[PDB]
Amino acid sequence: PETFWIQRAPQLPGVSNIRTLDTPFRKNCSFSTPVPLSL
Amino acid sequence: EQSLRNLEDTRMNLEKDLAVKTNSLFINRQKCMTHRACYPTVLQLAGYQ
Amino acid sequence: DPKEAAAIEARRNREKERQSRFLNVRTRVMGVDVEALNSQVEERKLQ
Amino acid sequence: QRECISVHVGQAGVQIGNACWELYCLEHGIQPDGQMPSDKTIGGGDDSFNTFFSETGAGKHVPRAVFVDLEPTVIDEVRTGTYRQLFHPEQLITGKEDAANNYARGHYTIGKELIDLVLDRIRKLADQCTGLQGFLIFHSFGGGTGSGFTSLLMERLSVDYGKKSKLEFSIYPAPQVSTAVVEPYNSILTTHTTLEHSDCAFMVDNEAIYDICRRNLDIERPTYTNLNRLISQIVSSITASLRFDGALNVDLTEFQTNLVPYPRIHFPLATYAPVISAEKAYHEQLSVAEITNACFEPANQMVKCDPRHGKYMACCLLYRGDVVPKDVNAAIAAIKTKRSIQFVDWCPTGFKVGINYQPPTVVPGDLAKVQRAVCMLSNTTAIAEAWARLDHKFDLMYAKRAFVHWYVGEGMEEGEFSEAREDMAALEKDYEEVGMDSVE
Amino acid sequence: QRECISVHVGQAGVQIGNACWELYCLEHGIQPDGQMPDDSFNTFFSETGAGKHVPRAVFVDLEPTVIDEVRTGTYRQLFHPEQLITGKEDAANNYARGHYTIGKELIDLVLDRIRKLADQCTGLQGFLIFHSFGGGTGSGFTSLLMERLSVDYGKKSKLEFSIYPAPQVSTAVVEPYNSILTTHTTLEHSDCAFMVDNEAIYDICRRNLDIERPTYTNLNRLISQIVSSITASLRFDGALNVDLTEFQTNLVPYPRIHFPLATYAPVISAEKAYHEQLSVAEITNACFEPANQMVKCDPRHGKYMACCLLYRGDVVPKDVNAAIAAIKTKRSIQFVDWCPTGFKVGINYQPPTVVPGDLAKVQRAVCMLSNTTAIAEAWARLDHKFDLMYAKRAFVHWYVGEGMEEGEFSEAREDMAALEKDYEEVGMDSVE
Amino acid sequence: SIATDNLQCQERRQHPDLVRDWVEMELLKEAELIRNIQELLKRTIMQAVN
Amino acid sequence: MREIVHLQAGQCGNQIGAKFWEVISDEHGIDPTGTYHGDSDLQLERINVYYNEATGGKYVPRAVLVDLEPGTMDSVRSGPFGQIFRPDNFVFGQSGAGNNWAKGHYTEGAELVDSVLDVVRKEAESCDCLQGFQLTHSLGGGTGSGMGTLLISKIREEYPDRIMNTFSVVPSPKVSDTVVEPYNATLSVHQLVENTDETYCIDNEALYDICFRTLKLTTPTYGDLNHLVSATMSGVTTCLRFPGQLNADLRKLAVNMVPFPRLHFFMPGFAPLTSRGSQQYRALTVPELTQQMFDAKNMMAACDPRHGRYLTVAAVFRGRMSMKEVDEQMLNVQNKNSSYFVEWIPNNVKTAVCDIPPRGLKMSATFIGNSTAIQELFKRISEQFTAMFRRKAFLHWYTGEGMDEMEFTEAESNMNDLGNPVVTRGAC
Amino acid sequence: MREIVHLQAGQCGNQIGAKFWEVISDEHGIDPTGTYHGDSDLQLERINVYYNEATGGKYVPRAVLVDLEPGTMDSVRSGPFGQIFRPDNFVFGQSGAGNNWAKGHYTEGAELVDSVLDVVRKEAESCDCLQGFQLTHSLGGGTGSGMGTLLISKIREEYPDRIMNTFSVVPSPKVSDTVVEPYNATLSVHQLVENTDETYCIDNEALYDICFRTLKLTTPTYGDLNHLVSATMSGVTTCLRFPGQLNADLRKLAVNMVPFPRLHFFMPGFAPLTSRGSQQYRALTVPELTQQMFDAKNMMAACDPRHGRYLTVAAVFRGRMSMKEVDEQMLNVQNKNSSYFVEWIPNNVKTAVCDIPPRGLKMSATFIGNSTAIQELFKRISEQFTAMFRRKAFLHWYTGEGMDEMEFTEAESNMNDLGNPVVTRGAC
Ligand SMILES: Nc1nc2c(ncn2[C@@H]2O[C@H](COP(=O)(O)OP(=O)(O)OP(=O)(O)O)[C@@H](O)[C@H]2O)c(=O)[nH]1
Ligand SMILES: Nc1nc2c(ncn2[C@@H]2O[C@H](COP(=O)(O)OP(=O)(O)OP(=O)(O)O)[C@@H](O)[C@H]2O)c(=O)[nH]1
Ligand SMILES: Nc1nc2c(ncn2[C@@H]2O[C@H](COP(=O)(O)OP(=O)(O)O)[C@@H](O)[C@H]2O)c(=O)[nH]1
Ligand SMILES: Nc1nc2c(ncn2[C@@H]2O[C@H](COP(=O)(O)OP(=O)(O)O)[C@@H](O)[C@H]2O)c(=O)[nH]1
Repeated sequence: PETFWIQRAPQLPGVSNIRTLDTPFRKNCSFSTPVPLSL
Repeated sequence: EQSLRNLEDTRMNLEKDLAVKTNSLFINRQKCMTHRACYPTVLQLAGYQ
Repeated sequence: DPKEAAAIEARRNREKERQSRFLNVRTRVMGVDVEALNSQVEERKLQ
Repeated sequence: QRECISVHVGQAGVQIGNACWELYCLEHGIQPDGQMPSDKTIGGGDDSFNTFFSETGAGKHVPRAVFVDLEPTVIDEVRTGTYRQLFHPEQLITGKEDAANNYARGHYTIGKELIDLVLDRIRKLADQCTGLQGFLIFHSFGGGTGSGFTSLLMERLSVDYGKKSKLEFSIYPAPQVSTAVVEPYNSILTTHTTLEHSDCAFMVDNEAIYDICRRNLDIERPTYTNLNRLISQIVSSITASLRFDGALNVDLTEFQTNLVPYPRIHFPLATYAPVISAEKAYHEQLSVAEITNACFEPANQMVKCDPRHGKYMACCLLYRGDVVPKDVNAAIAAIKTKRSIQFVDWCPTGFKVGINYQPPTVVPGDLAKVQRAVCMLSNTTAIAEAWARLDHKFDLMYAKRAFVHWYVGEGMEEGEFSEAREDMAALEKDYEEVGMDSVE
Repeated sequence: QRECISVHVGQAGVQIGNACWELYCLEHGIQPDGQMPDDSFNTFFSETGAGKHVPRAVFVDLEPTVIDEVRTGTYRQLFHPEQLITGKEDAANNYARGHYTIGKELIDLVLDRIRKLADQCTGLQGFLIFHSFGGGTGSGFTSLLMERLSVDYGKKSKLEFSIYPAPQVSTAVVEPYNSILTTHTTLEHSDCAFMVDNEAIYDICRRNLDIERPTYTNLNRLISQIVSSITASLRFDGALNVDLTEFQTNLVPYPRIHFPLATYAPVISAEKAYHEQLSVAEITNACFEPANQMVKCDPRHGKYMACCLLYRGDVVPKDVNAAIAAIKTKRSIQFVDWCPTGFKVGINYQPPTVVPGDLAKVQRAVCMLSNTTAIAEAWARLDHKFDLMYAKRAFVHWYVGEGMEEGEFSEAREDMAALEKDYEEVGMDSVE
Repeated sequence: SIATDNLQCQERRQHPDLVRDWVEMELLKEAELIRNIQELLKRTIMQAVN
Repeated sequence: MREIVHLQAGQCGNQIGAKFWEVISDEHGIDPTGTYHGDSDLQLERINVYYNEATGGKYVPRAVLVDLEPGTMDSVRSGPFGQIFRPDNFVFGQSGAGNNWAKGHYTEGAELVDSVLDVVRKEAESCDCLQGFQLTHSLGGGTGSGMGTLLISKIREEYPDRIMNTFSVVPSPKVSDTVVEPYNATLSVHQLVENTDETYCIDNEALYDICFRTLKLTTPTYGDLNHLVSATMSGVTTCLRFPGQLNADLRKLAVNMVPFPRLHFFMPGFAPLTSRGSQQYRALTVPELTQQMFDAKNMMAACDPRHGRYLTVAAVFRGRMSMKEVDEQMLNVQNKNSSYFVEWIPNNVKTAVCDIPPRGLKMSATFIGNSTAIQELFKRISEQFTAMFRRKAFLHWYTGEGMDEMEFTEAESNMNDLGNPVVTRGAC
Repeated sequence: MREIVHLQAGQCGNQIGAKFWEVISDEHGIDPTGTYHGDSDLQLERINVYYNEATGGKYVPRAVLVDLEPGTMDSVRSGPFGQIFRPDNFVFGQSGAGNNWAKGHYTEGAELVDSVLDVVRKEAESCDCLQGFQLTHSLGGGTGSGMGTLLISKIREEYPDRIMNTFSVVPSPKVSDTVVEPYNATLSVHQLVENTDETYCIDNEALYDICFRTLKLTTPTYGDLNHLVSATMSGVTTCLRFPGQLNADLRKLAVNMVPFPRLHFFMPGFAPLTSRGSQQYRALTVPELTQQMFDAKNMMAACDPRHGRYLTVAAVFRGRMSMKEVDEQMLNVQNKNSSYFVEWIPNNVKTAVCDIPPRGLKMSATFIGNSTAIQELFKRISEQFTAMFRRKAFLHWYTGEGMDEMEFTEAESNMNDLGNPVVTRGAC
């Protein structure tokens, strides 16, 4: 669905890291990700 | 027996097309995206701004 | 004589896969040689 | 990190979970054999499957779920059909003798050959989760498995994981039409045993989905496939902010902090937005105000209980897709200015907004492509009439002790019916005491 | 120089041995002839200055048959024609016959061969004895053997992997008698009796490996994979390594409490493997679950006195450190108070080998040697049966005949009593 | 370099794959845009040094 | 040289301060990667107020980034100016806010506050003289209320002579994003009162009203709502960052605006604002600035100054301007509106002027107002708290985390004991 | 000319000192073959501390490698810097320690210390002026604690006027790789109290925590911990190996951290440590070094120094740096942290500076802390020792090797008699 969010997605406040390409609204919990529990 | 050989030809070229499609994934995915991933960023294209 | 002088070499090599396999966190933890495992299924099915 | 463990009890629970996991696999991209075809290179990216799927050696996303039934063939459909390679061979748990619409067989005699196995699988699933957010328990208030073994699961999981949250998604028996003669018995018994053990119990009545499938979906002959697919869409909406990101990331503890005003009152009504069948997407604008009003309309509820005969306590709106903050606050203002929607005088701010940027990806089937949806969980006291109809049926059957010999001779003592009825009546009395307005 | 004589005694022994020496042979690439098609093999294989690697073991059965198959098998040129000692008359399920009659005609040749194989060892670490508790030779001979070895090889370890009688199935009727009269042989003539039990392995194979119809081969391979982890640090290199003496120091709390229980972790079947991560956490947790233990006994009905996690594969200290922490925070696993630190860790590098059979190729794996008090259960069930017969004086005639006074029988029960009392009072919480 | 290598690589495929998809024309547009950047920057540096 | 330690708690505070750092790095010429590329030497003259110098000519913002949900830190790190903050300063915990003041104040919030204070002590003792602290949060909800007020208390106890500005987003009457906004606001205002020196109440009602009536946006969202708050954040701290005539820093605003220690709740405003259609019709001058500052359409709280007398007003102008216009317009406002100002403070309007305007703009001005009209903001929260508290609604988890009824009663009593002074000073 | 004989005992001590020899050889410019391939004369200026000259310019390390098992010798000889040691210094036995202090101290350990003493006597007599000895060992286990303390004792009465530095890996409460480790630790600390001159207590947990919250390494290995130990060793021996202003060798570190002859157990720290993704955010200077040293996260012992008072603190810097910038920071920590430093020792911080920094960096600084908080290790080991000793758990393996009850009792009592003064000086 083409939305206002998906247009302004790399500038929105509550958007995580866009590592993939189709949806910028995926979840990229890689920075948080405490160092003992990380791959 | 004619039906069996007809399905058999279908299986033949189905495996043909599957190998074709897999090598297309190999050339699109493994080569081009990995060579693309070293693209320089906005500041470097601006010229170290 | 070259044996003990090759035992060191042996270790060095066996200690050149650790700094690779182990290094990759997604291998040290979840590790499965799909190939070998796949064979075991096909073999068990033949059995 | 945000994991939730789903366990499905009974035939109703297993087929609901089948329709749920099909939607989960299409929402996250995992193919039926448990393989993501979009991370082979430029992987190490997405983590949104981590609340539903684990990750194993051969790139496989095993679901975090336990399917349990006391009787086979409903799991054998899963183990034979298109999802045999998705689920783990031991997570799917079967008995060998049916509970047979008997709470006594589901809780006292045939539950003990499988409760330790189910608890072992749940223990290993919770062990392979860093921070567990909740259990999602999919069952019914009808059959013997989905009543008795569900209640046994509530008892053992309250013993082992008493801090953790337990959300229930349960099929209520019909006030009018029904499908069995012991549904009131099992329903009252497991209502009594799960009131003190469910943190938030969502109720889904069958002919309400029948009516909204007849009206909104234009399907004159619907099927349990469509019913559990709509239930799947509702639960995909409720578990959406711990999957993707939005302006108002709203969690399960947020849901528990806004729905329930008191510990006993934990039964909300779920509604969904666009039940459109693609002959109706050419004519409805499906704006935020329209999808907000369709939730509060007393015809798209999934429990046959009119909210006009009740007072809303608090509601969480869960918006999904192209939703603007000005549109949602305009819709909420319109809802508050509307008079037919009554709110309790001891809750001025009775709304919680959650906004997610990930619109629903559809299953090929009934529901249409929409840029907007909202799941509206309202805690209302209008569920008391839905309680009261099965109380009338239960009293009408227990007046002269029909069907009691099965329950008694299987192993359950006689006083359970009396205490279930008494605790149910006390719960209703609590609903009226809370719903009356303040005069002091 | 880390040598380890392997005295396999009895049908059970020769058969558990077959599997053991097969895993051994493949592990250290050595063809069934004895010719490698660097020194990681001296622990079990001796080199006959020509490339021929003869096994360091002594297969012994008071009857032929069992061993004769190995002499006319594929592993026929590997074993030395003398290492495989065989008698000419079975011990007929009788501790007496195998300890005071037919065994007193083979013990001498066995001890000679053991010295011949204990002289070519620069530093014998310990002896590994694989016997059954419910047979003539298994009980009688092992009794005689271990007694004579005590007076001789005294300052050398004497580990004992045994098949304690089953807690329901059982294959013999005189089983209880033999198993109770072999108590004063694994209590005061052994250094760590690892007791296993077929019934349990059947379940471990019927629920984790999917082999619905386990035979004795699909069972010995597992006992062999376990013995390999307890003998790998003394073979292949690794990180935090741990030898025989070390395992004992950090497992046997007091002198008369050496009855550890074994539990291998990755017991999956190439098919259920794909649907599992198979990581150090999981492998650690498994070993600490009742339905995986190798002796029908619930470790929840007792307090852990110690535990030896011997990991092997691609495990890093970081992972063991973590898995141990999670197990040190589980209300179930309850440890004694007199053992604060209760986890001896061992991390080797060589991953488990695969002998065309069942268990899959696992990159990481773990064997646990814990001294739980939940072994009193097994030691109690058998005694119940032994007492249920030594009251009606059944079968006692055979024993008297083959040379043995009632006293023996009676005394034996009393000893197991002390043992049971001990392994039941060394856990009960302290009063002061 | 990335655009040229990707275009030369994607020029060959098997017979039932090689099409003028939604990849070829974006690669060509990227190459053209890179070129126009190149001569515009050459001209701008010339005016700058003048 | 003086410097300010910036703190941001909650999703609201994190996003608002993220836009604030975006705004102020635009002002100071700092690129996303942290280095400097600007045009004037008057930008690095006072860059050591918000940016710690690193190796290689890099400027890392001095900010402590606190939240209890481990997704808002991720969003801040992945935002526009995400690769500019210290990774060590991203302090968080894998837990839940649960929009609960008790869960933010007596739980894992108190288990995280020690690590947060360690980071704060690093950035506060990497100094020579620290002017104070600048915490951004939302009162309605968790983290920003719980962690925010707990951090407020411990930082005030540790450093007792430094200025402290808290930008608090306070719950809104007509629409509420969370149910327990009155509970959280009532429990948070009690800690706000007798700790902080300058509290700025920003309301979403007034933010959306500036978006609609003044700016005429089509789809206003949280980026623009936080942009409007970053307006006044930049406007207040400009005299100690850029030169001016008649400078006034944080303490010199606080002295002139806080007549009594209980009264420090302000209503911010920024007023060179106009819609894109009305942009070409403007006549940008100081009288137009005062006209937009002193109306009740630009002030960023849902409190009408027509319902209360102005105690103190401060005007921090930013541009090359005549001081004659500024002095005469601030006199003219006071003279033309006589009943809207208190009599016992003669000439209750303060003036500051900085020379350098915000980049791309000729001339700006920020407004701060301590008024009687901060009545309604605490009052509506008090009746909503009383309504939800008479019937014990949404409180069993509040007492399950370790509170008591008497703390709630004390919070309501202190809300009323804040309301009564601003009752009485509004009536001579 | 001064020099240090390096003893390494046990598996742990062997890989720890193997990493030490690697880091110091690649500091001083010696290749794996043993020749000098460097760039400055200062590398050869003080090479006669750790390297004995041999023929052809082939420097051999002055190390004695001691173990009771011949597998760790094979590992070290197969190491990267493995073909550099003398093979006669590879002293070992065809036996087993068994993780038994009694079997390391009253047995074949004492049968093999004759050869160990022969080699250390020849390496300590092919000299003209000896500084002392540097032994690396694990406090919990055998060999390094079993034969290690015996080696400490006999070399102590053979050389009573030379400094003895024992880098000991203290046990851990949360995760322990061995079971009889409190027995080994208590028995070994009994000799470590009144034999050596410097003790460096380096727990594994603190190294693991530095690898997580400071270095942010998802793969902390044994080599990564041993390198953190080795950097501290180089930091404490660097001033006699390289020139600088305010040099300080082992003896004038000792006279300043040892106020009373029993309070010589330290908690070390090396602190230009930073992650790969956060290195380029840093501002590595003397203040950042000072904060990184004095934080309670870069300690290499598992004791929080906020629970006790700092008796003495040494800071040995390496690099070209100002002197006022070091002195004012060493002042500022003492003046600001007033309750964490002992009052009766005024200015209890010693400053040492060397010019030559470690490779790949410009400024480093190692930390020596004589803290009151080291009582936590000894009380905790005593608690576990009492828990295992009140029931004679795992004690037959010691009484068989030849000990008896009152030696265990006397070791426990001497641990309490060490805990008592480090209690009295913690509260004056
Ligand atoms: N969505 C959905 N609901 C179902 C399904 N099957 C049954 N139900 C509902 O569940 C109620 C009774 O089914 P169950 O509670 O699952 O009965 P059961 O658990 O199989 O008990 P047994 O018949 O004894 O095995 C009926 O009133 C149905 O409305 C299903 O397959 N899908
Ligand atoms: N894996 C495996 N285990 C076996 C095999 N044969 C016997 N066992 C075990 O050994 C037990 C019986 O061994 P014993 O009764 O002691 O046989 P024995 O040692 O030859 O003694 P005798 O009967 O007197 O000849 C059985 O219960 C099995 O558990 C085998 O071939 N493979
Ligand atoms: N100005 C502004 N306000 C916001 C933004 N995001 C959220 N808010 C406000 O924050 C309030 C709720 O935040 P809260 O629940 O306290 O977040 P939490 O502190 O992380 O729990 C809502 O009422 C929103 O109006 C933003 O980006 N800008
Ligand atoms: N820093 C560091 N510590 C180690 C290393 N190797 C082992 N250790 C620690 O040493 C402890 C056990 O060593 P120990 O049993 O005493 O070895 P032993 O002296 O040969 O008996 C373990 O808990 C490890 O944490 C190493 O290479 N570096």
